[PDB]
Amino acid sequence: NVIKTVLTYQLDGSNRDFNIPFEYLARKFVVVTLIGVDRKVLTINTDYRFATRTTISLTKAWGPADGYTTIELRRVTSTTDRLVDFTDGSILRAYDLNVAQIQTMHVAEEARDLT
Amino acid sequence: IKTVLTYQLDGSNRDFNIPFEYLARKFVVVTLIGVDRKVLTINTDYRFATRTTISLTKAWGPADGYTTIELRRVTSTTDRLVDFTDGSILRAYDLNVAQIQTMHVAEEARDLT
Amino acid sequence: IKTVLTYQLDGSNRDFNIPFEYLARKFVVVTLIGVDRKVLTINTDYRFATRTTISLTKAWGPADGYTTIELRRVTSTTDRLVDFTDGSILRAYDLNVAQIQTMHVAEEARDLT
Amino acid sequence: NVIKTVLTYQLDGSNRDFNIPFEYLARKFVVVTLIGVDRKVLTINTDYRFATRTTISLTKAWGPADGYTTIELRRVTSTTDRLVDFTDGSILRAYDLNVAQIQTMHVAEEARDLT
Amino acid sequence: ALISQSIKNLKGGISQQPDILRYPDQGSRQVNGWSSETEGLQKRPPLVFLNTLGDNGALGQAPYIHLINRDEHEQYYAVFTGSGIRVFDLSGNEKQVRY
Amino acid sequence: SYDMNVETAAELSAVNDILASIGEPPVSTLEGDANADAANARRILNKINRQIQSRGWTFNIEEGITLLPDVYSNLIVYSDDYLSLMSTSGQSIYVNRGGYVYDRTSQSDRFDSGITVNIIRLRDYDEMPECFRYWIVTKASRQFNNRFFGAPEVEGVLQEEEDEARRLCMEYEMDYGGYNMLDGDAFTSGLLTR
Amino acid sequence: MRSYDMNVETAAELSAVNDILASIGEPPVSTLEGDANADAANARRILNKINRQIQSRGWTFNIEEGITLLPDVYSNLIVYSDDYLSLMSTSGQSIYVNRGGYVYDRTSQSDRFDSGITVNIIRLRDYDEMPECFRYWIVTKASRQFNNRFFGAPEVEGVLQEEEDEARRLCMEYEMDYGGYNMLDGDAFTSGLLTR
Amino acid sequence: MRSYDMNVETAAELSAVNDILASIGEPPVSTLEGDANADAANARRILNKINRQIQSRGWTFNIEEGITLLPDVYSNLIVYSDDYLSLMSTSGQSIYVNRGGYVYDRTSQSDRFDSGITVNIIRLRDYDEMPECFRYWIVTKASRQFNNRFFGAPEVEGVLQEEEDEARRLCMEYEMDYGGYNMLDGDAFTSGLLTR
Amino acid sequence: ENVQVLACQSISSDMYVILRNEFNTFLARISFTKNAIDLQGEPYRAFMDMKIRYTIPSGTYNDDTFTTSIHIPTIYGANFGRGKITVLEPDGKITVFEQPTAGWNSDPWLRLSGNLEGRMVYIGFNINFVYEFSKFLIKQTADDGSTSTEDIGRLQLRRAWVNYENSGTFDIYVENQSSNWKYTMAGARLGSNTLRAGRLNLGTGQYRFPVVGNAKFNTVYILSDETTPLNIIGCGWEGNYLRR
Repeated sequence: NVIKTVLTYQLDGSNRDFNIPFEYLARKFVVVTLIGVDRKVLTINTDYRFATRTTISLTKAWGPADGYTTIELRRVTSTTDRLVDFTDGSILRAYDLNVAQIQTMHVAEEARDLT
Repeated sequence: IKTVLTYQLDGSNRDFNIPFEYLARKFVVVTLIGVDRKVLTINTDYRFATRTTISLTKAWGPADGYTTIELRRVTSTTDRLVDFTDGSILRAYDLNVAQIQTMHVAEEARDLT
Repeated sequence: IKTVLTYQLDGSNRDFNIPFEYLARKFVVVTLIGVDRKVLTINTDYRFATRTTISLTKAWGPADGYTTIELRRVTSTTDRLVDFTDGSILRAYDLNVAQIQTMHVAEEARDLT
Repeated sequence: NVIKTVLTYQLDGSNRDFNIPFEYLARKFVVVTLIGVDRKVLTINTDYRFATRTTISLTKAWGPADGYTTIELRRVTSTTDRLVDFTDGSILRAYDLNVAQIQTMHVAEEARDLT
Repeated sequence: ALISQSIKNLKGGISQQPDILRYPDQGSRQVNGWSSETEGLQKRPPLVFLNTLGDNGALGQAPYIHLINRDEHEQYYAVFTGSGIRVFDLSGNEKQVRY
Repeated sequence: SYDMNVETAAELSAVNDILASIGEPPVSTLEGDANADAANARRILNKINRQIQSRGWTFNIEEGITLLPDVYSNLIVYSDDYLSLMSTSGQSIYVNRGGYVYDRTSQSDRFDSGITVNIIRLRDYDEMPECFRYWIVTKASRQFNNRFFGAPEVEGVLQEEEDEARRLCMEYEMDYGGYNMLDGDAFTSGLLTR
Repeated sequence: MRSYDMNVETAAELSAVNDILASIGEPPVSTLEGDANADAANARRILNKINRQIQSRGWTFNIEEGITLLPDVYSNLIVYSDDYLSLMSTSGQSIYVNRGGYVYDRTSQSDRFDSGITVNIIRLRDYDEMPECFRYWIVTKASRQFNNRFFGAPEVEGVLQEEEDEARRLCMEYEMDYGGYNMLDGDAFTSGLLTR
Repeated sequence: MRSYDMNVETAAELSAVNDILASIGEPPVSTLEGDANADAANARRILNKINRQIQSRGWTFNIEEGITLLPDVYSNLIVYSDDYLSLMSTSGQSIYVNRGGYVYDRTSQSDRFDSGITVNIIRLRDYDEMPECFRYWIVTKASRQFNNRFFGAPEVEGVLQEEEDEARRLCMEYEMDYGGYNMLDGDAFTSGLLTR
Repeated sequence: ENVQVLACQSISSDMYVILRNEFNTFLARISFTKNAIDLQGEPYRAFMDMKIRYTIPSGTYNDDTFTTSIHIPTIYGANFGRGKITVLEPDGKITVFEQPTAGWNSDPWLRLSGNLEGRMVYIGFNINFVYEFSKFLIKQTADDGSTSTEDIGRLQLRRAWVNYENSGTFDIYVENQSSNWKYTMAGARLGSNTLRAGRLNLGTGQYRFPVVGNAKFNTVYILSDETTPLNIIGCGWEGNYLRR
């Protein structure tokens, strides 16, 4: 019943760092947007940055002002692009096989959670 | 063929090749030019993707006037790459690099004239 | 004796005495000065009458504006008369010329300064 | 930029001992001259001695007297004379080889510093 | 346990067997190597040059070569081209054959 | 002629002492074809050199040096050079988070106008006192045989030598520091004034 | 817990693995990515668990005082991920425990939180992003286990145990210098007493 | 550092090398120059290292009090060569450190000096130019290492250990006699108290 | 490479073999005599893979460029393919010339330096004598010809040594799973009596090289090219070997 991939944090004023509980295959998959007026998806280059693997730092201190009441953190896993590709010469490794299994596992998370 | 040469930036170019042969990465010394003679830490500021090509690692820029980069090879005369110690096997390698170092040091001094 | 020297052209003076020692003929380079630097081929443009003296075959005179003839010894740093291999003996003659070849390059630098 | 081979010490009165930082192949290569009136090159026999490999002692007290304000200590390496010569009967050792390159490297030091 | 061992033979030779199953002194491979009796591993003898027989195609593509040893002064090859014969002395000189 | 003042390369000579600690013949050069013992000795020498500096010595700690952020990013870089990073007075606040200086108390990695800290910065094998240079070599020599090729009697002596070497470096720092419990210290000095 | 290869290689981690491999006697490895070396893979596994353990012990820089954990407004329950090595209340008695991966208030018998909580969390860091004094202790401890597990040599084992005790001593010495704890004024109780 | 063969042979050094060689059991060598003996070359390398170390420890004759180091007037920075074993200020707190081979004032963050500085320096000397009492300690320590490195014999190792301990005792005994330190009048603090 | 051996045939003491290059067909003998040198002069019976006692003609040397140039098709029958040619003086001196991209076909001149006006040099190729030692494991020979390896346990081998007699330079490649090492053994050593200048420099000795690893994953193979005999009269290694 719990929605693991999608979760929203109340801004409660100037809170710079937010925790992302879900595991993500790439920093491009995690998408962050403010909520309260419009769904404004933030750019990764300047607007927000991953201070650590599990923590995002937002540059400006939003809060209720800017009519943005809350922040929305979710991951969308790209279907077309595959993180792992297999070639004859390359050595098979645990990293390569785990990514292949878990990527299509991630995509099923969004479908179940959005339902 | 000359050890001393200068590349104009010619836009935000990360990569510049060095024609002169060199022994160690430390020997090659590089300075940004255009406003004042600025020395930079070669290892941290530049990454050698190849031996000849240095990397500004981002678009240093003609902006701000740093539109000139100087390529110099100064092989340290005080620190000898190979010095012979008694009890060590004499080789062709160590004799060759010993000669090419002092010939590099002499060549750099000659070009400085 | 300076490794680099320029001689007054003195009109149609074919031959000129070079006092500095040189390991090889190809190291000695002949240039004409007065309008621009001109490099002359070793065998067609000039001829070595002896080891000590050099004579210009074509007698490029005070004409076209060239007023002086410059004679300097440049020892190539890339080209080495003797090289060391892991096999083989290390004859004393080879070790001496390697010493003096790199000495010649350094001596050229000091004279220019 | 720094001139290693050539360096000058202010006399600051009567000082007997002066330290030579540069390494030298032979004591004849190190040349000492007073500065302030004329370049007076000192004789090694009587005018100045060493008493130490890195220190030279000067007999008389120049100081501000005789118009010699400072002392000049530089090393000039003779190109024509070679410290090490190789013969067929001779055994190669570390001494003979190391002198071969480093004497040449000292000559290039002077040319670079004089520029 | 500071265990060490030394081998004196190396007569051995290349073994394709597993290193466990290999005898001591076998060795994974040797090229241009001569394992000469009591003497140790050696470079093969130097193959000194004698006169060139001819062009690359002078002999057959796949010829039959039979050394002839008649006399201490007369030694020969009877090399058979795909069509025809050529006969050289060991000195390299070619002795013409008439059919 | 023995009037010469030529000195050999210190970094290679330090490696040779590590090799000679067991009796191995000295190596003529470091750069060139890969050599296991030369590569092992050189790595341990830098490993041990980094350790000894990290401990903290009066010459090593740089007092009150300012670290300035990038003007646009407002972030300070906690480079691998910085062996230690502590605040000047006490209860040091700055830590490392993602390679950048992070102020745990204020929970902000963005600073302006710079910060004042006490930094231990890496130095070469040279630029270290002779007391410490011997300690690094004799510490690396003991580490060399323990790890790679073990000689029981060598480790016994090298253990004794390292303790003696450690003691001497402490006497150096104590002599270098010249610490005074009456006037030098922060607390009692104010009390003594009358 | 994550796979060892998942951590990106850095110069610090390359030297740490080389130091661990040297313990049993293996030669140093040039690069960590794209290698078939089984021992190098193990050294990273031993390094990661020792790194995680040494961080688990409360250290001044490691412990974060009074940080705020924000719950999802829709879900109303906080996530207690494996990244949090320790979760303790700021006051004397800690009331937060793990129930199904979510922060659970044992005294309240409720895992649904509103407006967030203030806690002291020890959060895991890489082998880098660690104080240098602690890097040698992590390596020295990891060397002992790596030697013990794979090639147990009594001679090197005794030296490493002595080295670990010295390494632990320096790390405590680091903490006392880092902490700068004051028993008169830094003390919570004594500070109120010194009021005059 | 410097090469072993660089140093000129003297009768003092010839006997020292002979003594180091005898520790293993090698016969004495007649002359040092022009020999192919590998052991003789090592004994000089071990002797020079121990010579530098024993000098590095502060001794009264070794330490030079308040000597003036003069900078190059053009360069303005003093040279901190490897011959300088120790560099300390005459006062309590030493402010001079090495940066790039030049004397660096850490408190001033400047390596450019004018008019010179007064410091305490330990300067390296040959094996000769050394007190006789110290020569046997240098040899005794060197033979201990030379035996250890090349031919490690436990029987001779134990004997050399007590020989070195006695050698150190005599050298300290020499230092106390040489110093002539007075705790009443030679002492800096106590002398000012004794005035009447 | 690209060389086909048409037939090797042996007289009682020596074997005469003919082999074709992609341009030519040659005749050459391999002589199995124990110590005797193959050619007059020839200081130490060089291993040059094609030996000729060449005398350099007077027309070869020129002064405008210092290099004395020799034409390969004249010294041999005609042009060769790919290989490294060594020129060996009447004394020990050796000059090795790297194989050009065209491969001695487009560039058939080999240029020595100095006035080798009429010298008795020896000109020949190189041989790549490779020997791989196989793994270093505990091997006990028992029951008159049966060797059993102690598979149980892990061996951390510390180092190895190779004994050589009257041998010159050679390289001992050590290749672990990750990296590789060379350990070239060239000369007598700097303080040695033997290294005397102008002397033939090859002699008997033991070479000890550090080989470290699992005793099961690192390959130690010796090889040499530099035209000098190599006689290996022993091998060994040292290890720790805790059994588990």
